[PDB]
Amino acid sequence: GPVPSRARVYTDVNTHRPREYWDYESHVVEWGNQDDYQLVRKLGRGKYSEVFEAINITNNEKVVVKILKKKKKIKREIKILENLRGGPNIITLADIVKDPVSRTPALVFEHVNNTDFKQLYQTLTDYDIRFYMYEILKALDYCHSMGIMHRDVKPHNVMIDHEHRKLRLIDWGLAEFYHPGQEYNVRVASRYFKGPELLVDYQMYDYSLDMWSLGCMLASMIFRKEPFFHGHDNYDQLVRIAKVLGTEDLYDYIDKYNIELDPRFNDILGRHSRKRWERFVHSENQHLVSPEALDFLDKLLRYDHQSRLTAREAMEHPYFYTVV
Ligand SMILES: CC(=O)Nc1cc(Nc2cc(NC3CC3)n3ncc(C#N)c3n2)ccc1N(C)CCN(C)C
Ligand SMILES: [Cl-]
Ligand SMILES: [Cl-]
Repeated sequence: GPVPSRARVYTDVNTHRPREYWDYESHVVEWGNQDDYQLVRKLGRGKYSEVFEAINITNNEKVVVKILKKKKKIKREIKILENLRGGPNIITLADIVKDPVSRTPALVFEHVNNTDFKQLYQTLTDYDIRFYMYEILKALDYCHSMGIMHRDVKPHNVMIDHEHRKLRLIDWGLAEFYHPGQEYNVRVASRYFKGPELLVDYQMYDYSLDMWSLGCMLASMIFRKEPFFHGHDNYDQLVRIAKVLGTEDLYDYIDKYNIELDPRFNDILGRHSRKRWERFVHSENQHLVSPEALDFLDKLLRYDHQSRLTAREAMEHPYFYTVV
């Protein structure tokens, strides 16, 4: 059997809070008025939803409406969003509405004038990345301090209105309350941002999963390679990580937690030395790289979830000296 694990920070936030804080199934929703919103255009779609740009007709403000396609999953997202409302750089849930006849619910968010990261990330300066990384860290330390793991940290879930230097960590639909010893679903986050704990099916993970995901984002931004670890599937995703971090530290990790690796992994992982971060530094990205960026990245991208920086430790890193 695998060795148990608990978060080294905010372990019992949900334990010492009242039942109604984490017990989202008991939360009774007070519905807003659907007729306050006019849908303007489709912005996207997910597995469980469709997203639209809308207008709040009572004040002419732009909003984002997420129309939900499971009752338990709906209440979880709402409770997390309400718990986190007002938190630094956390998307604001402005309203919750429902078709009064069909009962189909929808969440109304504040609008962020985002620039697609495939266009934006190319124009960001060294200072810009440090600033935005510090802003994501504020949201992560906040949600973690409130006993919540985001579990889907990636650039598409980070809205940036660059003109206003405004950042919001969005789509808390995969977010979950942390309870020490709980066995969580490893089928979370986007492939490229999945922590090794998920890829090896280690279910007793915690907030430190978000720090890996953030590490993947930092690497993609300072090295101008999006995504940084580009696997063709979940198995190959771990191979991509092993080709950078090396197999020795991977097998030490599996060994430490007594993880039984899938038979598929053995032959495909092979043997790879740990690469120096400097290897990924080239003429075009060098202006975004510094010894502090590499030391910071190196402390985020650790196989052992218990050895990655916490969001508060990350905010203290010298990489953010000019920002703070
Ligand atoms: C709303 C949400 O939770 N997810 C979401 C938002 C978008 N897109 C946008 C776009 C904008 N602004 C730009 C048009 C200018 N903004 N501004 C604020 C918010 C919020 N919240 C927002 N969302 C697209 C797909 C999705 N999901 C459902 C896809 C799948 N998930 C699992 C990743
Ligand atoms: Cl979705
Ligand atoms: Cl943290």
